[PDB]
Parts: sequence; structure tokens; C-alpha cells
Amino acid sequence: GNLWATGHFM
Repeated sequence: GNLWATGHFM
């Protein structure tokens, strides 16, 4: 599960 792999651009 990637939650920080997206919070970067989000």
C-alpha cells in the first residue's frame, strides 16, 4: 500500500 508515494504530489 502506498500512501506516501502519492502524498508527495498530493
